[PDB]
Amino acid sequence: MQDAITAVINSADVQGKYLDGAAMDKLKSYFASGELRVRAASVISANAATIVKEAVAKSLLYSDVTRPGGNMYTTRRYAACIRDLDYYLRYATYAMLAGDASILDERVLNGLKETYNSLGVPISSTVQAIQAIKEVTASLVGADAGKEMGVYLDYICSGLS
Amino acid sequence: MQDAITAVINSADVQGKYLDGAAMDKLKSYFASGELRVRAASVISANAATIVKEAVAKSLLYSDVTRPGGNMYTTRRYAACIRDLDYYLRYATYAMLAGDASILDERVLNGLKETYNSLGVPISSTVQAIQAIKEVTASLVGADAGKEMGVYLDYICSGLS
Amino acid sequence: MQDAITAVINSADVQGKYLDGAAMDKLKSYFASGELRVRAASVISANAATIVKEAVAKSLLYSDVTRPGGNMYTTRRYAACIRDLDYYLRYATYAMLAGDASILDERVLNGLKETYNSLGVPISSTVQAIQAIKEVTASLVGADAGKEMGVYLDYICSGLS
Amino acid sequence: MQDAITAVINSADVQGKYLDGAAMDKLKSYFASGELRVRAASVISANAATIVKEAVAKSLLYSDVTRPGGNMYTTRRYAACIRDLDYYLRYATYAMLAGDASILDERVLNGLKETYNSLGVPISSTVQAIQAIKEVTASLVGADAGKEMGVYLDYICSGLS
Amino acid sequence: MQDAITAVINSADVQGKYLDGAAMDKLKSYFASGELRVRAASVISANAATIVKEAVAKSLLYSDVTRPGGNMYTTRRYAACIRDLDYYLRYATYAMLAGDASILDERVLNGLKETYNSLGVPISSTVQAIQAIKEVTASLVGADAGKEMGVYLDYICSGLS
Amino acid sequence: SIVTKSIVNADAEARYLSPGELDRIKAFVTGGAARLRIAETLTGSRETIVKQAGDRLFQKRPDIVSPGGNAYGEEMTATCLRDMDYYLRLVTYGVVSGDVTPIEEIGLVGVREMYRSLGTPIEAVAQSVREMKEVASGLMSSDDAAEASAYFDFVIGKMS
Amino acid sequence: SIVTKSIVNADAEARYLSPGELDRIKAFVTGGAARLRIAETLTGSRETIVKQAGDRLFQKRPDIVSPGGNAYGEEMTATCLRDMDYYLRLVTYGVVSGDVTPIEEIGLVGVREMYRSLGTPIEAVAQSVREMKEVASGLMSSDDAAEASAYFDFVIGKMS
Amino acid sequence: SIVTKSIVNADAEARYLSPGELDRIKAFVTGGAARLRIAETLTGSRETIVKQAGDRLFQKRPDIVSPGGNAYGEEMTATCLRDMDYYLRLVTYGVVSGDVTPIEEIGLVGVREMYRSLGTPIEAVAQSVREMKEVASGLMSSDDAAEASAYFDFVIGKMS
Amino acid sequence: SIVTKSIVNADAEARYLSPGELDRIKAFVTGGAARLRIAETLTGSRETIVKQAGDRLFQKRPDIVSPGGNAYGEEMTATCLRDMDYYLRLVTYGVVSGDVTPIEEIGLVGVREMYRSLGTPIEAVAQSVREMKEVASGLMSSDDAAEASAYFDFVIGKMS
Amino acid sequence: VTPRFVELGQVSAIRTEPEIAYRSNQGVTRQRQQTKVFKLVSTYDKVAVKNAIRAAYRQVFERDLEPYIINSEFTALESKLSNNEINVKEFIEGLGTSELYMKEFYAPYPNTKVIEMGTKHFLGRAPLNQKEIQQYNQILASQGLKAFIGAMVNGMEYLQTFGEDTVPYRRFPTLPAANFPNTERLYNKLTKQDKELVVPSFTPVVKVG
Ligand SMILES: *[C@@H](C)[C@H]1/C(=C/c2[nH]c(/C=C3N=C(/C=C4\NC(=O)C(CC)=C4C)C(C)=C\3CCC(=O)O)c(CCC(=O)O)c2C)NC(=O)[C@@H]1C
Ligand SMILES: *[C@@H](C)[C@H]1/C(=C/c2[nH]c(/C=C3N=C(/C=C4\NC(=O)C(CC)=C4C)C(C)=C\3CCC(=O)O)c(CCC(=O)O)c2C)NC(=O)[C@@H]1C
Ligand SMILES: *[C@@H](C)[C@H]1/C(=C/c2[nH]c(/C=C3N=C(/C=C4\NC(=O)C(CC)=C4C)C(C)=C\3CCC(=O)O)c(CCC(=O)O)c2C)NC(=O)[C@@H]1C
Ligand SMILES: *[C@@H](C)[C@H]1/C(=C/c2[nH]c(/C=C3N=C(/C=C4\NC(=O)C(CC)=C4C)C(C)=C\3CCC(=O)O)c(CCC(=O)O)c2C)NC(=O)[C@@H]1C
Ligand SMILES: *[C@H](C)[C@H]1/C(=C/c2[nH]c(/C=C3N=C(/C=C4\NC(=O)C(CC)=C4C)C(C)=C\3CCC(=O)O)c(CCC(=O)O)c2C)NC(=O)[C@@H]1C
Ligand SMILES: *[C@H](C)[C@H]1/C(=C/c2[nH]c(/C=C3N=C(/C=C4\NC(=O)C(CC)=C4C)C(C)=C\3CCC(=O)O)c(CCC(=O)O)c2C)NC(=O)[C@@H]1C
Ligand SMILES: *[C@H](C)[C@H]1/C(=C/c2[nH]c(/C=C3N=C(/C=C4\NC(=O)C(CC)=C4C)C(C)=C\3CCC(=O)O)c(CCC(=O)O)c2C)NC(=O)[C@@H]1C
Ligand SMILES: *[C@H](C)[C@H]1/C(=C/c2[nH]c(/C=C3N=C(/C=C4\NC(=O)C(CC)=C4C)C(C)=C\3CCC(=O)O)c(CCC(=O)O)c2C)NC(=O)[C@@H]1C
Ligand SMILES: *[C@H](C)[C@H]1/C(=C/c2[nH]c(/C=C3N=C(/C=C4\NC(=O)C(CC)=C4C)C(C)=C\3CCC(=O)O)c(CCC(=O)O)c2C)NC(=O)[C@@H]1C
Repeated sequence: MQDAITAVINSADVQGKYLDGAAMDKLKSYFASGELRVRAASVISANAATIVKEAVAKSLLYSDVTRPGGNMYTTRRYAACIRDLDYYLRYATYAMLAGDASILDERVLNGLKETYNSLGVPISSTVQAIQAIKEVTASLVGADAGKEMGVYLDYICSGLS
Repeated sequence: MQDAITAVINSADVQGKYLDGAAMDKLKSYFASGELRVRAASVISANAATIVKEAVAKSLLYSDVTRPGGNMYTTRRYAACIRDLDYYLRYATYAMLAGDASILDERVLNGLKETYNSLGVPISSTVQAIQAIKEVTASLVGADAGKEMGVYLDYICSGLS
Repeated sequence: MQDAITAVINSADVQGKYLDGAAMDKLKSYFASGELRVRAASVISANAATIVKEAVAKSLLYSDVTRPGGNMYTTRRYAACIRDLDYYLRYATYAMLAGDASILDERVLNGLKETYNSLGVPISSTVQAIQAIKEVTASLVGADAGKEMGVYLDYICSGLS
Repeated sequence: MQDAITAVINSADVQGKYLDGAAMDKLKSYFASGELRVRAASVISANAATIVKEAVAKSLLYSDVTRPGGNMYTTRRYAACIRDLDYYLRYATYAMLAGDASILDERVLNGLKETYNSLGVPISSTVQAIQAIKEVTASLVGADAGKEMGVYLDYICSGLS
Repeated sequence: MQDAITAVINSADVQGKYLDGAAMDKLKSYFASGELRVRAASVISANAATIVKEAVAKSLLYSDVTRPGGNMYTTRRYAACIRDLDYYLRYATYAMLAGDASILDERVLNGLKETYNSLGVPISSTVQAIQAIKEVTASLVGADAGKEMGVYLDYICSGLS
Repeated sequence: SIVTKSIVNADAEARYLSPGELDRIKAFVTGGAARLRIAETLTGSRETIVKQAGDRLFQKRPDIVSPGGNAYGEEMTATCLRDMDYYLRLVTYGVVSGDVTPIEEIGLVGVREMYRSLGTPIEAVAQSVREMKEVASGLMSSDDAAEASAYFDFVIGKMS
Repeated sequence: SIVTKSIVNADAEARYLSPGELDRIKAFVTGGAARLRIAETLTGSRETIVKQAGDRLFQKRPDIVSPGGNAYGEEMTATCLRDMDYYLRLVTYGVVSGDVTPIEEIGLVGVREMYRSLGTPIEAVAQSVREMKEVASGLMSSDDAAEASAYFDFVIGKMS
Repeated sequence: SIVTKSIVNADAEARYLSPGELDRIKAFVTGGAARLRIAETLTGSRETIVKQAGDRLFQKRPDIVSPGGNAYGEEMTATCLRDMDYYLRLVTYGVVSGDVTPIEEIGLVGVREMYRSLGTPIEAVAQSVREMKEVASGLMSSDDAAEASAYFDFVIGKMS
Repeated sequence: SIVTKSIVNADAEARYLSPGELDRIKAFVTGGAARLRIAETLTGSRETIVKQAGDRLFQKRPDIVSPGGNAYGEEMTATCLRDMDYYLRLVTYGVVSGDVTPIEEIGLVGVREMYRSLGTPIEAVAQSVREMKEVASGLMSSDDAAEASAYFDFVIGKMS
Repeated sequence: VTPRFVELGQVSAIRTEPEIAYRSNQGVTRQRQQTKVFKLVSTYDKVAVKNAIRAAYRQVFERDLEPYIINSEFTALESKLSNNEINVKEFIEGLGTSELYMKEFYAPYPNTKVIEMGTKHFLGRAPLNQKEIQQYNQILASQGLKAFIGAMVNGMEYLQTFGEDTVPYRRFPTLPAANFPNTERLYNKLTKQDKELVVPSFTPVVKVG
């Protein structure tokens, strides 16, 4: 896992080259975005417990998934579902702080797709749930920070896609 | 794992409904099985090492398998095969008490064929030994309870082979 | 594992007979070769650290692996290469002293191919390094004594090939 | 296989939408690159035999592979490598002209790994020959055409690695 | 842990002096006694189980200890006592081989006395059993070896007493 | 199911079924007729039992339906009664199995996460299932009501 | 084998074989003529050695041949003779290899489990091995007798 | 980078970053401008800095470049300066990242083993890094000189 | 000692020493005479060996005795010669014990940290150990020199 | 003319984006360094104790045990650990010999898979060789589950690697052979990801007898 700064450093190290103008411009872009990312992180850790509530309420409540026979019935399944949403929210916030999708490749999306397939859980409904949490987080974190959160959430969906 | 009672409970839970007569009669059947299966389990646990003893004595014993070159050769491999027979007897009586063979698939047949192939264990000799323990247990517990013991042991053989 | 003495023992024990004249002669042949094997092993152990030096120098140094971004860049990775070459030399010495190429299969080649493939280690580059090991040791322990080390390093290469 | 022009089409059609501004801009970018792509493809086709000859001269010739016993020995095998390098160059040209490296993993990389493993082909030696071809073509087609050709050849090598 | 050689080395090193004539003489004495120590250790390892058998039978069986109300009552306590005696004999043999009683010091005595005090184990009965083991093992190893073996067993008794 | 964790406990110790567990299975199989009777009596009387339990729950603690409550919506009351039905089915399954395996393994593990996510107080549903126990004992035979109230006590205490 | 044992010990510490280990292998290979002669002698008198050992064992431990004993008929005495032959062969293998790892790997690890599954008194098996040791010592030189008796005593100790 | 360390600590603790971690990242971002200025100053004088560092190192340790030494030939001295360029590039990476993590990860783990394998005196490499630090500080502000000398001293200490 | 190592290995598996271990112990006690002869040879000429090795190392490494070096001054050089005597004594202990455990326990654990605290070039210590090695090998038999070479090389490698 | 050392350190070719992505993560994953090791240095800081307990839950069970419990059933163990009456090793062993652990990683798997999961959770890597698998098999068959985790945790390897105060964590062993790839396969798949055996049994190179 590497953030934007460490990603740039590793990319420069791959060619054995110093930080050229692109290196400094990307670094300054990340430094400018750091203020927004930190404030959005504070705001999202503010409501990480509550945000997933309306994220699932408008996504996976009173539907075929929650009822018996659905893959979200039974307290273990609902608890694992809310915990999965919490994991996605926390790790996407981690990526937003780091400003890189590297963490999601190995710590979230690595083995998640076939894990869900073996579990039999509906991947498409998870996709819509992550979209719903996308709008929910965009509502609280703002537009630009909302877009930064949404790009990572869409990356999670695409990996789970 | 799961028994016949839990099997019916899961089947009624998938529909998210109460137990009906169509499950009522099948629970009556298992309850009527009852003392027969539990007599059988007690008697099987009685001389637990015995059935393994004469079963190995009549099928694999005094044969090329126990001779040099055969996979039953050497004291370590002898103990390993005997321990495998104890596994098979214990899990078969487990299934008989529970009334479902899923525990075997959940505990016995999972990877047993592949692990034996990696170890180069003769599958045919093991299946014959399990048939031996089947007939020994049938002679030791009676016809009916011997019949459930035989069906579970034959399921073990079919999954293994 | 296995060696020449254990090789003869297993050959006699697979069919269960004692040691006949042929096994006796094979054991005497191994004992005759034991002097050369012990001398070569002692010489290689004395110069084991030195050999990998010029082996890497004439086969891996100043090449694409060593440049930045190469798999042998990142000095931790250089030390990993030195350690792996030392392991190869030590286990080849083990096989030479034992006289059987069985230790390599169950202690070196076991998962090494998949290890390097998962790690992205250049297999042909490692093969060339082991070949350089063979040439260097052949010029250090003599031709006849170096023949066995060449045989076992070649076994390692073929398993890794 | 997929190219830069149909890549946008599939990307837009997976969600079922039409071609928006982003897709239009991607198509215009590919059409702008088409000039250099066509020129590079024509120049490479004109000089394919000489390119593969020069790549073989500076990467494979006068080495262990070409010596007797080596995989380059047995002139049928040398012609097989000439044919393989011609295939790699031609399919890299196909991918460069297409703008997407999907033909590489669909008509070249599909099954190549176990092919070379079964044939005992030096994978790293072939990779080195591919970088030699990349360097030769980059010094003949220019900087940007060489850029794209090196990108696709390195994709082929990474598939090999 | 320390043996005669290490004991002499440490005794010389604490004063920071080289091995003098007395240390040389002690090392020579230990080397001379090494043959007898090895023979006694081999004999004891050949009949350790029988030694414990006979010592327990002559010193503990059919006494107030083995009867109900004694410490050795119940199969669990009997097995614990037998294991204790076996470990006593084995560690005494280790000390006899090493020529020093330190291994008894930090592998048999530290915590043993107050452990027996906490569990109420009779120290006097244990001492009598160890004396029985002493004479039984003397009867096997001859007077010369039995002197050293009983010296170490009496050291164990004195520490435990 | 008594037999399911009996066998699980035996397997965890790598031993056959002990005489005590065997005898417990003996008594369970011999007395399963009463358990099936209780299953039928709970299945048949579902509507009245849930109705009276919910009404007494509402009358004891109006805050569940008071302004700002999690059940102020007319639909929220029906959702709560659906929860009542779910727990009643769980109790029926447990009394059928002779053991509390299905209650915990259908509607108990992680219920606190359930209610923190949905905001429903745990004590409120505990009181609701207490009312269920009370009305069931009212409608049930005394000896049968003993075991039914025992399982209701289990669910209320463990979920409390 | 001594080479295998030393190699395993060195590999455990992740180091090349020490000079003492190399000296041990060199001495073993140099002296291998005596070990090969010992194995040849043991294999040569195998029939008489096993016959005398079993005969002396049977009057030494009549229970194994007594009614109710494990080996009552001539058929079971055949199994006793076969087991004693296996152990003599294992002793010869250890003698030639110079180390007890072949013996332990072939017929010592889990031997108690085998003789428990067969009902055989392991103590009497140890006694039979001891009788074979005595009869072998009667058919060898003092130093050769001691060299064979080392592995015989190892087998006896592990058995008992 | 402090960002990656904070993320790793949070993930290992399975929590969002605490307020203090957020302030630490905030101050890191604020000082990123000065850190980038320092990195640009170091990068702009790479060739010069390596020239004086190598010249002063060879003045202090003439044996390494003398005949028979590790760095005798012109190619060997070029390889010395290549290693020196590598280490200064790593120092620039660390200054950009604000922590010595990239320096340790790419060029400080197992460096002792590498230079022992190559026969290069590790103390001489540390002296070369010290010359690097001195010459770089000679052309930087005092505060920036100290900020870069922190990473330079970290590399020197790890080499020593 | 090899006896201590064998006892530790046996206690690790909770088994009596195998016949191979007893044979190795017997060989070690037989060779104890040669071990003691080598130890006496090393101890008799300890002062001359230490003095010659110190002079040779000073000739190779004048910096340590150069101004500003660790060993500058008569007392500092005397302390270094005392350290050389200490390591020669440790080598003698390893020779008599037949292994390297006493050397590792006394003067090879934490030696790097200790000398880094003292500001001593560890490479200079390794070179001094080497010089002591050649000095001892010159005045001692070929086989004795080879046997002591193992301990000297172990000390040198631990230094380096 | 460019300086010679620049050319020596200069990388050949252009090093396009695909090679950058491939070679940025080339060898062992950065998770070997991008992880935290929990040591209960002092018992006076209750927050640190709770963090260590949660880490132990996440390690042994691979997850936080929120959606898998009725209540906190390890409360007594947590109190004893926070009271400095037991070590972190004792807490880990108690978590191993708990009904929750048996329900999770013992009930739904064969004893070979049980050995795999136990070695992956407490020891931190995959089983070394066939002898270890055999030994754990006899332990499981003769004494059940509790003796298995007891033998693993109280072994010399656990004390030398994790000790009495360090929570177990995923390891990256070099030796023995195939231990590293087996451990990588064990830890590269999520909990309940799939059911086949990553290391069913080491195929013997030599068939003794
Ligand atoms: C002069 C008499 C003729 C001539 C020969 C020539 N050959 C090469 C180079 C190579 N020749 C071979 C041939 C073989 N390799 C094989 O494995 C087999 C038998 C199975 C054959 C026949 C190869 C592979 C090479 C190149 C690789 C290598 O040399 O190892 C050269 C040099 C070419 C160059 O540019 O280096 C020459 C001169 N050439 C003529 O014009 C004459 C007819
Ligand atoms: C007779 C057909 C079987 C038989 C029995 C047998 N036992 C012994 C000796 C002992 N048995 C015990 C066992 C216990 N003592 C206890 O207090 C309890 C706790 C519940 C048990 C289980 C003991 C301790 C002894 C030793 C003497 C003593 O009690 O202190 C013998 C004689 C052994 C001897 O050498 O004297 C015999 C014969 N043996 C068989 O072969 C039959 C199967
Ligand atoms: C009324 C006095 C009580 C109450 C009820 C209540 N429940 C919900 C919502 C839900 N309850 C569940 C319950 C379960 N799911 C299961 O799988 C199981 C059995 C295994 C149970 C018991 C679920 C899934 C939901 C959501 C969807 C649904 O309604 O079925 C609400 C709504 C609260 C909200 O904000 O959504 C209410 C009011 N609440 C209380 O306070 C009382 C204890
Ligand atoms: C003079 C400054 C010192 C010196 C240097 C020296 N180094 C080599 C050879 C190599 N140096 C390296 C170094 C690295 N590899 C990495 O990945 C990194 C971290 C980013 C570093 C610093 C390597 C890999 C080599 C060998 C491979 C190669 O050179 O490409 C030499 C030449 C060795 C030879 O035998 O050719 C020299 C001279 N040597 C000294 O004595 C000075 C202290
Ligand atoms: C919720 C949006 C959907 C849903 C969830 C659900 N998940 C599980 C089970 C698991 N979920 C995971 C996923 C992860 N665990 C991790 O540590 C991480 C790393 C970032 C992830 C992504 C795993 C591993 C499991 C299996 C183990 C477990 O029990 O948690 C379940 C239960 C599955 C079961 O059979 O019990 C459920 C219900 N279900 C839906 O229908 C939603 C769309
Ligand atoms: C006996 C019927 C046949 C036979 C068997 C044999 N098995 C082994 C080794 C193992 N057997 C198992 C099996 C299991 N482990 C489990 O957990 C389960 C379910 C609970 C099963 C079925 C395993 C894992 C091993 C390897 C580890 C061990 O020894 O415990 C051997 C020895 C293999 C070897 O040499 O390594 C043998 C010989 N042999 C026969 O001849 C019979 C036909
Ligand atoms: C037998 C000669 C006497 C006897 C034995 C006895 N011991 C125990 C319990 C323990 N004994 C020990 C001993 C040791 N631990 C060590 O590390 C060493 C060195 C190897 C020794 C000697 C320990 C630790 C225990 C407790 C733990 C355990 O038992 O495993 C008992 C059990 C007492 C009880 O009530 O449980 C007994 C009976 N008893 C006699 O009467 C003999 C004189
Ligand atoms: C004779 C003095 C003792 C005795 C012997 C006895 N053994 C058996 C049966 C078997 N014994 C073995 C032995 C071995 N298997 C191995 O792999 C090894 C070498 C590594 C040995 C020594 C075996 C294999 C069998 C089974 C038969 C077969 O060949 O497959 C019996 C028969 C028991 C029965 O009831 O059938 C007997 C009698 N019994 C005693 O009482 C003496 C102490
Ligand atoms: C060096 C010339 C080539 C090369 C090798 C390389 N390997 C690793 C890492 C590991 N190597 C192994 C191999 C083994 N472990 C064993 O037990 C055995 C038997 C003795 C073998 C062969 C393992 C397990 C690893 C991973 C664990 C570890 O690194 O300690 C690396 C470094 C990987 C990293 O991330 O640091 C390297 C560089 N790579 C090349 O490019 C050369 C051709």
